[PDB]
Amino acid sequence: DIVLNPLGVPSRMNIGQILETHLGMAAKGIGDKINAMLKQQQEVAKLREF
Amino acid sequence: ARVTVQDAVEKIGNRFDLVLVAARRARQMQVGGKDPLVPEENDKTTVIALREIEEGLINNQILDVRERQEQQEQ
Amino acid sequence: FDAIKIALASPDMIRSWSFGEVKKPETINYRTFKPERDGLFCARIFGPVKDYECLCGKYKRLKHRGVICEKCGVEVTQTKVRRERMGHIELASPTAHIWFLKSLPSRIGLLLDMPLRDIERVLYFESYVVIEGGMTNLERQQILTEEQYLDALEEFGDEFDAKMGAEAIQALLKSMDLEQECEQLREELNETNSETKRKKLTKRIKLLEAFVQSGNKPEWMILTVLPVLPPDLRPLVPLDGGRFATSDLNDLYRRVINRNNRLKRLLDLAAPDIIVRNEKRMLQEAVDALLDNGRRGRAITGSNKRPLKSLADMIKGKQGRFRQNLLGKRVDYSGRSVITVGPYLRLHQCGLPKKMALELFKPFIYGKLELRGLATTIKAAKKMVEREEAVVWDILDEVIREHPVLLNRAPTLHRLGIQAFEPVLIEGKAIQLHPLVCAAYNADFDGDQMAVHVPLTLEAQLEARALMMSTNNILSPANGEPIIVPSQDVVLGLYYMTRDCVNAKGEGMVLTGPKEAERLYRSGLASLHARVKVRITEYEKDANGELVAKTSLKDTTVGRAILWMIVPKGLPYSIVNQALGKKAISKMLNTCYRILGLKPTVIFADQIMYTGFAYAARSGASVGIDDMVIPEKKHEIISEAEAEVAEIQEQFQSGLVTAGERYNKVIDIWAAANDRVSKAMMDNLQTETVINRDGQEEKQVSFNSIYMMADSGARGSAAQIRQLAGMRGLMAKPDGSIIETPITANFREGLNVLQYFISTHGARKGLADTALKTANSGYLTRRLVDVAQDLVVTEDDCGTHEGIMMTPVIEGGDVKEPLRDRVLGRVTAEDVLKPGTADILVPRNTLLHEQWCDLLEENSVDAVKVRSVVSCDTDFGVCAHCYGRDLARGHIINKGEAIGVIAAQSIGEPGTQLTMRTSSIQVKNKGSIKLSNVKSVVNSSGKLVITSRNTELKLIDEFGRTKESYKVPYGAVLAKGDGEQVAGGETVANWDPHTMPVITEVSGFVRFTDMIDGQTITRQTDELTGLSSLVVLDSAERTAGGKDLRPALKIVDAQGNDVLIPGTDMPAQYFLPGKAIVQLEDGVQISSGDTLARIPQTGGLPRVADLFEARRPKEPAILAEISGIVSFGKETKGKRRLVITPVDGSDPYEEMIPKWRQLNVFEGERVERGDVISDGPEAPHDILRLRGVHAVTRYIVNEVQDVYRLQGVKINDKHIEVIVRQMLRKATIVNAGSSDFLEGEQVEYSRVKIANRELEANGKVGATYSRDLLGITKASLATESFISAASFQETTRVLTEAAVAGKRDELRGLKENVIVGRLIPAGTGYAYHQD
Amino acid sequence: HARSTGSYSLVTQQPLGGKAQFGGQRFGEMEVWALEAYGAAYTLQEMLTVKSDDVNGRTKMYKNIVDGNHQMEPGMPESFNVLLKEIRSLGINIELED
Amino acid sequence: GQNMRVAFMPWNGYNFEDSILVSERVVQEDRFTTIHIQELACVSRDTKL
DNA sequence: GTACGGAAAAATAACACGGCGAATACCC
DNA sequence: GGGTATTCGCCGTGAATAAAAAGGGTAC
RNA sequence: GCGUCGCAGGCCUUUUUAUU
RNA sequence: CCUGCGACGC
Ligand SMILES: [Mg+2]
Ligand SMILES: [Zn+2]
Ligand SMILES: [Zn+2]
Repeated sequence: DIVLNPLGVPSRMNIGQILETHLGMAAKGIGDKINAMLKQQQEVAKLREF
Repeated sequence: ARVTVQDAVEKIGNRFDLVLVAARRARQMQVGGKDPLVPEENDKTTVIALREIEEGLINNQILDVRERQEQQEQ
Repeated sequence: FDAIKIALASPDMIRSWSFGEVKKPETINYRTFKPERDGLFCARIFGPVKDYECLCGKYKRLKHRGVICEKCGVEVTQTKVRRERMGHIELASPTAHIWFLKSLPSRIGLLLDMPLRDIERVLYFESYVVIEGGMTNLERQQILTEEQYLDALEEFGDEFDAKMGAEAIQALLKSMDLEQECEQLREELNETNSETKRKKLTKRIKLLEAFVQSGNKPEWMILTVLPVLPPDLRPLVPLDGGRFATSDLNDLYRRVINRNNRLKRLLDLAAPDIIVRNEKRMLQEAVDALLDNGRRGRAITGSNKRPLKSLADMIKGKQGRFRQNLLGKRVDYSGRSVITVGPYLRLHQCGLPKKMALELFKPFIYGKLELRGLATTIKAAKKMVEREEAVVWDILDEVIREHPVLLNRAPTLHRLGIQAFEPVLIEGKAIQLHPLVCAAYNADFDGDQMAVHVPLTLEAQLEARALMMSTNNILSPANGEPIIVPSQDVVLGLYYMTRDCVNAKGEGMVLTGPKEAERLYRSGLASLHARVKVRITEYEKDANGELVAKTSLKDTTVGRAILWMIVPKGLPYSIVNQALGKKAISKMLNTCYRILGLKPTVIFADQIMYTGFAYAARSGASVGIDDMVIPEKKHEIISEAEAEVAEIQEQFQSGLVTAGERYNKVIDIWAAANDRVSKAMMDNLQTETVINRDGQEEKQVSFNSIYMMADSGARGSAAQIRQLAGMRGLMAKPDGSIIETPITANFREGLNVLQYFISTHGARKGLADTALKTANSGYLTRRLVDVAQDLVVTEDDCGTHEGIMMTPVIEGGDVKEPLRDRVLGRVTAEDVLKPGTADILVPRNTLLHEQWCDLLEENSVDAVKVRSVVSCDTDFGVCAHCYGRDLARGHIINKGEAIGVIAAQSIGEPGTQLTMRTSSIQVKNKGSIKLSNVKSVVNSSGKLVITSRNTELKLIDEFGRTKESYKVPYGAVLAKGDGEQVAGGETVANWDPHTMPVITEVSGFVRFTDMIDGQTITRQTDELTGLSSLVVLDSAERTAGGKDLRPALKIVDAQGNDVLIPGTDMPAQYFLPGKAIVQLEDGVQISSGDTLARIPQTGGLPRVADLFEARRPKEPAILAEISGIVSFGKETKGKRRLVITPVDGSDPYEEMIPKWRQLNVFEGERVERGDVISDGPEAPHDILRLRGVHAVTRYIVNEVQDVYRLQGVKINDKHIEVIVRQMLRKATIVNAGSSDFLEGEQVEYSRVKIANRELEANGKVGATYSRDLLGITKASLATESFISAASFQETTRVLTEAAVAGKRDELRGLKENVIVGRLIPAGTGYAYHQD
Repeated sequence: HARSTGSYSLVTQQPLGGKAQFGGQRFGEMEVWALEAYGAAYTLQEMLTVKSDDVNGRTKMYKNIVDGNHQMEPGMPESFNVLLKEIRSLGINIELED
Repeated sequence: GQNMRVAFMPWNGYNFEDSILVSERVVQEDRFTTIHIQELACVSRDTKL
């Protein structure tokens, strides 16, 4: 959706945006796994243990 | 089009009288309606005057003797 | 028109200005909008309220023009005459003007020779004054009290006259002859020996001559008739509710008119004196509040608790008529929008929105629609534009193709902030800016806005195309460096493309050209970093203009061959075969502009930006958590550092070292640990590669994105990588000290709360410094512009021989600028001779380009005398030979360029990068020393001592030039002589600090003369067995019986006779100053060099602001004004007496020195004019009045460049010399012979030069002058032009002096032509003024 | 924001300020210094007289641009006349001599 | 605010100094559309005549 | 609800630096 | 009592623009 | 291609926020 | 005096 420039990361020292990027990618991966489990007909026990 | 004007600066002495000579040449085409020497290609009188400076067909002495011949004609 | 003339206004002139008299205080009715009969808003005085209609009626027509009605008497004319007609107020009592009374120095107090307090008591009805008492005890001007007037009345009833108020001041100013008083003041000035009395007498004589030469009268200061403002300049605006709100000037005029009417009504009824005195006092206070509210007393406030605006508040200040309505105005045909980036644009064009271009080009589209015939009526063309039809966009595209626009940012620090571009019609509401001009504009794309402007005339379009085009401004006029340097993305793409690795796809194949390299890269058969063999065809123009081609097989990569298609023919291949960083591309563009020219350089920069933006996207560089690696040896270095801190703390706990040494050792070991961490991190980040060529590993340069972005110079430096990967290190405090506990973590791992709270101090300090520097920077830039606005190049060669000597500056550590960076682009004053033979190497009037610099650098030349701006003999301007080059083009400076404005904009621009918050020498290399200005004597041990005050220690290498320069004190010894050389790295000079010894020149018997115990010397026994010495008592706390008893050590021989010094006939005695501890008792044979007596002891932007203002330091270094022998005198319990006795002439000199300051000068020495007495910062006035103009010029230039060199700022020396020349423009007359000048007045330098030249041409004697130095504020006010002095600062006193002097002000400059609105004498306006 | 022509003030005949009043941009002192640093004398004279102050000058300039002529008359700014009338009201005689 | 898929790479100089490249699907989904409400008054006062 | 606009309480308020001129105190 | 010569007041100065409110006469 | 009639507008000071 | 609006004459 958005293409940013990595040139401002060594000069302006804000490394927390890259950690927020990685953590949001992991959170979206967990959310897409939950959505892929909910899109197909799955039971309650496997979803609960996941 | 005229991106750089270095060939116009190389003809006359400095860059300040270039503006006055090109303005005196450009006012003859828009107000007086005089036909230019260089064939125009979708250009205004500023670019035509700068090209006439660049080709060497227009300077201060040429405009002076042309105004003198116009005063002697009429 | 001609020059501007300002003088005093007679009451007849005020009555001639007026058209009527205002008598009622009311302005206008509240229920009816019609004006009053006779008021501040009138119809029969100032003019009608509507166009060609009267007030009563029946004359609202056009045939009746200028007629006078019989009902109300209103002239039927236009409404435009209402903003120019004035009125007058006939005051019943005279009033004093507050400008000629309260503005120091007082014009009434200096003319009447009276203090200001007595005139304030007389004017405000608090004291009496006698006027022409006659044959009485009272004099002509005496200050009487309330009771003394009654005593003088009851004692001398007849032949007496005493008045109180402004009538007494008017009678004193009226009954006074100027010529007789001026002649009496001259005859009193001839019999004058005092200093300050002479100053006051010359000031009063100059004021009297100013009143005599001007046509004004001294009694015109007392106001009799008071003029008013036109009503359109102070209107009554309507409100929505219906109530008409009043202004400040209308309220003050209403108050003055009401008080004058009350005074007239009270004077009609014959009131006693007590009430009418208070009424006249209230009228005086009302007039003073109307003229200047705030000077005398308290400023009156109405309904807002704020001081009201007077007639003087609209002229001075930031909201005055000069700085808000004349120097800076709001213009038409302009816009403003947020800027964006356009990658597809060229260097000469920009992206303009259609919605802004349709509005900014309305009458051009109207004229084209009326010419084409699509709209005959202008309303039809307006409706066609407002409807936005199809042909309207075609007309707009037709009228925009070759019509430039002026793009401008909000902070305009220099001339590159307003550049011209060609508009490209884009869709949107943002302006597309070229990426290459962002370095010149200093504007990124995080929310910045820029303003656009549209030229209309042909001259303005030609000035935008020829002078203000972005393709014409590629070199900065401050230093000559380019401004089209590539930014981070372009250098990142050109760094990634031009690299190599030891093993890739397609390595080791022979290529026939760059087209095959591009084909193999775009086909996917060869990598971008692969060592191949490409057959290139490079051209070289080493012949007479023509280009020669050659063909050979090069060992290069694939990406460099692709970039070789961008490089033109004239450039060689050795500039592209390496890894392109940032300075490599900068010197590539420099070489292209140097060899080829200007026209291919624009296309080269555009194609470089295009290929950089194309090849930065194909890489895919990105930051991550794995790119910032952690050194594996960081934890063990932190462990050894903590173990060393624990060992130092355990050593401190036992009591072996102090707290300061413990803190210093902790700071040093933590700095060593931080350096080891940074070294290990840089060693881990350099290679980071184990790649196989065929089967075995091989190290290479890392392809990490952080290292590639930090090594190529795109963004970030080594300190950023140290703070991101290694430890942050030591951090400072707000108090200034350094915390002993550093930050042992980085931004990659988790910081704690304390390490963040420590760094918040430095972050807040940097933010506050950045926020508070900008006002001082803008003030300094404004002062430099207003002090250097009238320096235009007017000639070519004045024919002078003066000039400064250019030498490379040496401080003691290393050199900073060589001779080439200081001599390039300057015309020499004298012929530079060869060091071997006295033949002429280069003529004088030669512009030294790079070839002359290369010819001078090989002949070992250090001193080149060049022509300077301050040493030019051109009246009212400079010439083209004393300035040098243009610093933006290759030719000489043209005739008509404003060199002062570019100098002030070059100095004032990097002010935002400065700061605002507050025993032995060692040589560097091997070379022979050069000892200059040294007087020595050979001792018995073989050393070399110094018997002089100042001594220059310079180092001369084998080439014959000066590389180093040191300074040695008075008492010191040298390890080696002047003949032998230094091997390098050893101590040459060594001396003990905090001591001031005395060294003798002869060796003999020492005797004690005038030394008695108990009075002038104290024999104390120290508790240690080593120290048993004699102390000489100071001459302040001694008794009264020994004031003239001064000790001295006479040196005799063993036979008792007095030996003499070879060269003179004085004894070799050495007196003892106060607090001088001698060694022991006399009776020992000393050597030549012995130790006899023991005498113990803001930088950045405020530094430049104090240097340019010629400010005196807090502790100035006192110098010797006249040469001769130093001698001390009898002190008067305060400052210490000193006197310099010459050798041939008399002694008209006596000065005092404060006794608390340290003086490194003994009793009897030999000093000259220029030597110092104490140690400290010097003042430029003493350097000007003692050494000369060139010495203080070099001092100011070096002191400014030493501040500007610490921050890495490159500013040429001629821009400082412009301000140095503008600082010294006046002169002080010493002996005026056959001239119209006075004795001690200040005139201009060019005026006294013209006067002396005319007196020499007429065969008469000239005048002797002395040049004085003034600051950037004082030189802007002490100018012959009163308009430029009033518009800058202090409008009230400048207008007061121009009124009492009667100054006639010719324009002759830029700022005066800005105010009146005509062509300035610079650029095309200079040629217009010449034609 | 963009503007060719519009409303003017009463005391000083200058364009207004602000987007809501349809005003124009301000050509401050630093822009005047940057224009003086060039050789652009006609552009500064057009910015100071025709585009800002001179009523007759700006009407003749509008009629010349509509007719098709790029020529201006300098004239006299109204703010200088306001300054002369305000200094002259303080009892000081200042006038242009010829 | 909103959270979207992001990438850190140069794209043809369209993220040159601080610029941001936004896709068209962010505009089509209308996830950054804001509503702004103004106020226009009409005061009817009592006056003469 | 029309009409003089001032000065004394106000339970007022209160910057750092620099240059120039006047009151005044040292020194014979 | 003349000539200095430190003190102490006082005035002038302190960057550049866009939006959004609030108030334009209070007393006896 | 202009002129006549009617309507609306041209401000000042202070405070706050934001940007460069 | 200048802008914008509505109307009318030759
Ligand atoms: Mg920004
Ligand atoms: Zn009438
Ligand atoms: Zn010269």
